[PDB]
Amino acid sequence: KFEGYDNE
Amino acid sequence: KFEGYDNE
Amino acid sequence: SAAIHRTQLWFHGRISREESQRLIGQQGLVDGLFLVRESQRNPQGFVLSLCHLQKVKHYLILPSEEEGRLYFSMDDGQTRFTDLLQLVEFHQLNRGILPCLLRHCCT
Amino acid sequence: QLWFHGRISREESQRLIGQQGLVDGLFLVRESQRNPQGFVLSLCHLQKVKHYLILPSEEEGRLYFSMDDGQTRFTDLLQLVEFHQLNRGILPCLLRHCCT
Ligand SMILES: [Cl-]
Ligand SMILES: [Cl-]
Ligand SMILES: [Cl-]
Repeated sequence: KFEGYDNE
Repeated sequence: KFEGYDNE
Repeated sequence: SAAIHRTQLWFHGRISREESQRLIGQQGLVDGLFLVRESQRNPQGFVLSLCHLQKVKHYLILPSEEEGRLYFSMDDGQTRFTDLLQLVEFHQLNRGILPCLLRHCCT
Repeated sequence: QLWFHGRISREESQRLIGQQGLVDGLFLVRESQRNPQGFVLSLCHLQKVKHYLILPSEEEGRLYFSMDDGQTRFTDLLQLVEFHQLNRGILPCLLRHCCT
């Protein structure tokens, strides 16, 4: 996870 | 899987 | 810089997130429409901007080093690529962590 | 390129890999003699040679190669090999050394 991005 | 091969 | 991804039609340089969203919106908002851009502040990092279900999502791509070899990843090293071209070519056929395939270069 | 050995047999692939050391990650790709439209990735792991079938497939008119019935798809054998030099996938180890 990366804050402000859609990675999951 | 495939008979005779090591794919798993 | 003269990295190979700079020869690719999906690479748009240092455009902003809002810019990428306008550019993708102007080209139809078609599913799988995508581009790759440089992060405005992450050293050597990139962002994959992708359209799916009329919504534009953004996936951070970060560099990392394993021993002395560099690789790029969107998932903290679960899936690793030597360069952005290998990452993009993989995700044209495999969804991976993405909600759909990369289908059309936004240009 | 240098990892592709054409239409050699399984026993020959094992002899070639043994002759070069039986090192983990040593591999070659050969045309399958028992599946003419397929290929075999022959790989050394833990001082043992294993063989993985690569089969072609079509979805929506798009051709691809896969070792796991389309869960992971590749446009060509080079892309499959390059992916597995960094990612294990279904393989027990990474592809590290090309077998001459
Ligand atoms: Cl968030
Ligand atoms: Cl923003
Ligand atoms: Cl065989």
